[PDB]
Amino acid sequence: KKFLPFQQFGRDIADTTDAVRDPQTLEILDITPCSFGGVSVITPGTNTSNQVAVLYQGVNCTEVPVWRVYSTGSNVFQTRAGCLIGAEHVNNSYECDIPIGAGICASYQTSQSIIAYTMSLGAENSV
Amino acid sequence: AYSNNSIAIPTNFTISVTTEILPVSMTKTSVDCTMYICGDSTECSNLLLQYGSFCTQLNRALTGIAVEQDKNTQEVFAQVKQIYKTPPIKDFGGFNFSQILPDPSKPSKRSFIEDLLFNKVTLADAGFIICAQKFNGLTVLPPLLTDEMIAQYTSALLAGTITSGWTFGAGAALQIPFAMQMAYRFNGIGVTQNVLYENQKLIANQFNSAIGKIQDSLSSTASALGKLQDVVNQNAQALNTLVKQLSSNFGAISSVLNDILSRLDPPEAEVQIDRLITGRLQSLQTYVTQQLIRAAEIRASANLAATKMSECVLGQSKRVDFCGKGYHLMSFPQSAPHGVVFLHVTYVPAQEKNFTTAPAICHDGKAHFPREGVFVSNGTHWFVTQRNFYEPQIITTDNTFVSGNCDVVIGIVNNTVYDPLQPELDSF
Amino acid sequence: KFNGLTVLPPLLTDEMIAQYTSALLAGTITSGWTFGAGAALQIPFAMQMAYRFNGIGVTQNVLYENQKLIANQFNSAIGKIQDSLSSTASALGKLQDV
Amino acid sequence: QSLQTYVTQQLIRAAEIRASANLAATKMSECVLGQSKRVDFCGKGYHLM
Amino acid sequence: QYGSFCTQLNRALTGIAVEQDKNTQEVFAQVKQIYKTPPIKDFGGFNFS
Ligand SMILES: *[C@@H]1O[C@H](CO)[C@@H](O[C@H]2O[C@H](CO)[C@@H](O)[C@H](O)[C@@H]2O)[C@H](O)[C@H]1NC(C)=O
Ligand SMILES: *[C@@H]1O[C@H](CO)[C@@H](O)[C@H](O)[C@H]1NC(C)=O
Ligand SMILES: *[C@@H]1O[C@H](CO)[C@@H](O)[C@H](O)[C@H]1NC(C)=O
Ligand SMILES: *[C@@H]1O[C@H](CO)[C@@H](O)[C@H](O)[C@H]1NC(C)=O
Ligand SMILES: *[C@@H]1O[C@H](CO)[C@@H](O)[C@H](O)[C@H]1NC(C)=O
Ligand SMILES: *[C@@H]1O[C@H](CO)[C@@H](O)[C@H](O)[C@H]1NC(C)=O
Ligand SMILES: *[C@@H]1O[C@H](CO)[C@@H](O)[C@H](O)[C@H]1NC(C)=O
Ligand SMILES: *[C@@H]1O[C@H](CO)[C@@H](O)[C@H](O)[C@H]1NC(C)=O
Repeated sequence: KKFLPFQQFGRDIADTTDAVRDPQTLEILDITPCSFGGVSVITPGTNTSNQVAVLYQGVNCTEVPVWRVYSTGSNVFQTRAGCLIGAEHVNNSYECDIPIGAGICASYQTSQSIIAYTMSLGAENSV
Repeated sequence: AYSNNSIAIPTNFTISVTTEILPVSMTKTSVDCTMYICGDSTECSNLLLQYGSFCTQLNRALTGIAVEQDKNTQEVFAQVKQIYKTPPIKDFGGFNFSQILPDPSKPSKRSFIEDLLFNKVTLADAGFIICAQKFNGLTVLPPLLTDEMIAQYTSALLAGTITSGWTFGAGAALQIPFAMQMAYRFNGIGVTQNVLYENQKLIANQFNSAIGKIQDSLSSTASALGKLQDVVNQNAQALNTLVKQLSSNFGAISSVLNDILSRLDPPEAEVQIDRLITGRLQSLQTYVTQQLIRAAEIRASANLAATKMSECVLGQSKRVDFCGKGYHLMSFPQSAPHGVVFLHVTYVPAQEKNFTTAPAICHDGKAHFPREGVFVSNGTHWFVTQRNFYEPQIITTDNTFVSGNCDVVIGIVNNTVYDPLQPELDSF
Repeated sequence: KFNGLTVLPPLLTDEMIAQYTSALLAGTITSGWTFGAGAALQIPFAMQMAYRFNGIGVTQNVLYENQKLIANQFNSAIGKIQDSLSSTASALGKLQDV
Repeated sequence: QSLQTYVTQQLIRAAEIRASANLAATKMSECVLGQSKRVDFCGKGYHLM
Repeated sequence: QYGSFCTQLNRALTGIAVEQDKNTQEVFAQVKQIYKTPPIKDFGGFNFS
């Protein structure tokens, strides 16, 4: 950004500062808030198993760690909805069971495990 | 020009295509309560803990709305359990569907008109719907069905409709040539079917021209999609004012929590922080209430759209003005950002004339009524025609039926009814 | 109106709504249902009622031979409606409540 | 606070009235400008006009 | 010092006020011309007076 000589700060549409000028050396710094989001637990009923998967939504999981075991446990799979931990990626496509989002569903199947796949709209047919 | 022995009957027709636009869903959004009200300040949180479960109620409400949106979309679009596809040969009897069928020459397999619709909608704010996170505890969630799956559903519906008729909505798709399907569609609105087979390419040309004019009217005019645009506008505006309410005083000393904390003692900063948290809580509640009301409106619109998809597309409707103005023939769907667009194809008459009429005909002391049609006279002779297209025929005993004598009907005329068996017996 | 409680007048007066309604009535009784699909086409009234009868499943035969009976019944029903409105006041509740 | 309560209730009432208006428009389109087969939509019996 | 509460209230009430006119227009204005009946009331024996 190209400040004028007499300007110091920089503001946004909603009046939130997003750029500053270093007082000692005259340069421009852009400010970005560090990440946040909610945590989601994907589980089949406790009647079936005590195993779960965790979704950190809206976070690029190059920095997930910051219970910890489900922070580097058995995988870190990146999806458009966030980082999924504890579930294994398959290549088949079935009907949706538990909706995760952005086109990704998850289910519990085979020695059992939790799988995440891309939902399928239906069979193909040519008339 | 009313009168009690005068009727007007059309002589030509016109095929018209019109558009209808409906919203279906809106943006899912979630809000963090403790971070919005006062973030990074522990002292404030201990004060906030004295109000109980307000934040939980807010979160539950927003989650309910978020789920209902995906429910709406699935109700509207997912009405077929197979994915049909059109054959590679395009012998459709003269009609030209090239402008609504998919185009595999694109990263997303959308048709021409869908591309126009997706380019007309513009959003003023940037990055308010891979990053999605707002300044203060505000987040937007992605929908469950990408924009590339909805296009597949629409393509399946179109292919099924143009290859199988209305039989794929009641069971298993059964194929049928397009010309015969259109003949049945005319038969459904009271016009004999030999009116199509003898006027086929005229109808094809009219249909093609109508589609062309639709393309122009979409690509030139700008204010077609207002209904879809104002939804985005309202959502952006509400979010904007929410964020903007963080720079007010509400009666306290300053709007920055750190300045109140770092200028007073804890026995006085409390009386200021309380005012601040009260104001911000009130703002949040106002936001969620307005969102609930808007969600109700959108749900009503989505239900209407689902009904139209069920009855105009998968069949042929008799309800007047439900599926466009005129006599309904058929309809086609298209997708658009946050909504759906229907193209209705309908029938309108033209070139009416003047004839004199009568309710019955006393032939031989017997009253003859028309089986299906109406009696007309061109000035000297009497014919019997169908009610929706001028086509006269001789009056015989096969298209009329007898009931009683002819001294009770008001306005009965004399004329001869020719008997087909009479010459077969006389020439014999 | 004392602290800011203003009320605005409607865009369509009560003398335009009546004219719209009269237009609808005249179209209906002079042209049938044809004016809701295109240009209005005229047809005698008795024949239009014959078409409607044929629509509900009864032969048109039945109307032409009982025309004046039906006319009398229709007129009497209209008269009864007029009396019932002119007598009782609790008929329009759903409006008054608003 | 009083104003807020008032406007909220007015919004809800307006939604109700809009629903009623849509129903009236549909009745005008279907019962008047045509002849209906939907049962009990335009009165009890077989509809004539 | 309370922010933008009054603008919100005014905006809501104005929205309702416009919606009313939309309702009335949608219900009644479904015809394109203004028809009228002839002066000779020969309607087959019925009465619409
Ligand atoms: C339609 O009904 C009217 C209703 O009154 C009848 O004509 C009346 O005309 C006056 C009142 O306007 C009254 O003194 C007469 O005795 C009639 O009842 C009539 O049944 C019919 N109108 C016509 C013109 O036939
Ligand atoms: C799916 O198959 C492709 C090959 O077509 C392969 O590259 C990819 O790794 C597979 N995905 C998984 C999750 O095994
Ligand atoms: C309508 O019927 C009456 C009844 O006899 C008749 O006098 C009149 O001529 C008819 N209409 C016309 C335009 O002739
Ligand atoms: C019907 O209209 C078309 C043009 O729209 C015209 O070519 C045709 O001749 C008309 N029908 C008759 C019978 O003239
Ligand atoms: C359908 O219309 C397009 C648009 O002009 C045209 O290019 C195409 O050739 C038409 N279809 C056929 C089979 O000619
Ligand atoms: C039928 O005759 C009337 C009486 O003159 C006339 O006004 C009307 O225009 C005629 N119909 C048509 C379609 O021209
Ligand atoms: C139509 O009317 C004219 C006028 O006299 C008549 O000559 C002709 O025969 C009538 N139409 C037919 C098919 O006869
Ligand atoms: C022909 O119709 C007239 C009515 O204008 C009627 O008086 C006459 O009796 C009818 N013909 C015969 C042979 O009766």
